[PDB]
Amino acid sequence: RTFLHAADVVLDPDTAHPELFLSEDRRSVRRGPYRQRVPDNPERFDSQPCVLGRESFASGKHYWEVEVENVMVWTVGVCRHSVERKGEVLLIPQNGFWTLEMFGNQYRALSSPERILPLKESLCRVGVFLDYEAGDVSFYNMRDRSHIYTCPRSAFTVPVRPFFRLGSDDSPIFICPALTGASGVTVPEEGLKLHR
Amino acid sequence: RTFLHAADVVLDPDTAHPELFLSEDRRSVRRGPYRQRVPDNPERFDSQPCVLGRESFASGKHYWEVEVENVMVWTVGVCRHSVERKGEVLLIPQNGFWTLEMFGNQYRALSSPERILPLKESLCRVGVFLDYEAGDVSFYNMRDRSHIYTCPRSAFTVPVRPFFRLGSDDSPIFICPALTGASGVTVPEEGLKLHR
Repeated sequence: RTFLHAADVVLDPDTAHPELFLSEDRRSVRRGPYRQRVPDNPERFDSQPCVLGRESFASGKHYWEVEVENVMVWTVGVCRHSVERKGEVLLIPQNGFWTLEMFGNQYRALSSPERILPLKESLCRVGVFLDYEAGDVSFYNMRDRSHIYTCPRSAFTVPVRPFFRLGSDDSPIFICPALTGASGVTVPEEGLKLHR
Repeated sequence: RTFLHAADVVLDPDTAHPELFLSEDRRSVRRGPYRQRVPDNPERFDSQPCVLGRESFASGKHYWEVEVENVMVWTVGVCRHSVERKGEVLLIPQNGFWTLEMFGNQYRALSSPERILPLKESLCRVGVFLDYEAGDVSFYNMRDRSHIYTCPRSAFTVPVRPFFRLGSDDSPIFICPALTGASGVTVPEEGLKLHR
């Protein structure tokens, strides 16, 4: 009904700019040392170093969490599933992108230089919040679950997807899997202790 | 279903032991210096300093996060709606309690001295995860989202509720509200910034 979903987000290799290298579990990405031999399929970002989450939301409330520790240049947010991928695209609401980025050591709303977020501190884990019907894309510091930014209310119209950009060469972006408990694992007599 | 519910947990004042002091919003609680004049009612813990979440779960996957910073004696987890409220009840699976506790500077699963969890760090934010159909009650350290413990799988049989015990009169426990983005707040055309 009106439940918040803690979404499980896996990256889509068919959308990934060729400089982006996906982990084997597809839950993390790093900008690697060249341009992989990947087809220029129409869902692939060919210029902007971007990748989408595979999952798409068409209603209700969803959030997921992104680890960005030791990444200089990154973008997180939501996009229309059908946004333009090809050429020097503007990552702004008008083209169906709702984003937070780190650029020149600052936090910037809607990939804009006229929107600095004067955060007192460094973000390690970012929460990306979507209320589909409310037109709401919001961002959180998951250190203390403090609000960072809500994008201007937009009607989404079509399904939306998790959006990512990795500018820097420096460290991976990790998408935090949704908690699963012991799902699919043996729980012995004393319980399952410190699973990894 | 298949999706993880980020539950919004508010404490039920009718369950709360008389030495428990709830916040106005009922989203935090402390053990106070005296017994409050609260109606007797069958739902009230009368001997153990416990309180339940208002909402019960009969199906699906749910989780919520609890802040226990500077709380020396605490229990979090899940219990059957119908657990014994009156008298000294052992907080064990047999009596419908699935818990993690801090006790004598030690972490113990199932309120048992034979279930000591050898953690390297002091817990501050604890995730409580429920998979009703799987019989799964799991605990997470929400600093790094790392697994602490899954109880031996149990047939819940009846609806279950968030369970809390607060033994020490030092610090409140806080139940982290579900993220809501800009719900009930005007988003300016500039978008909403560091909401507090």
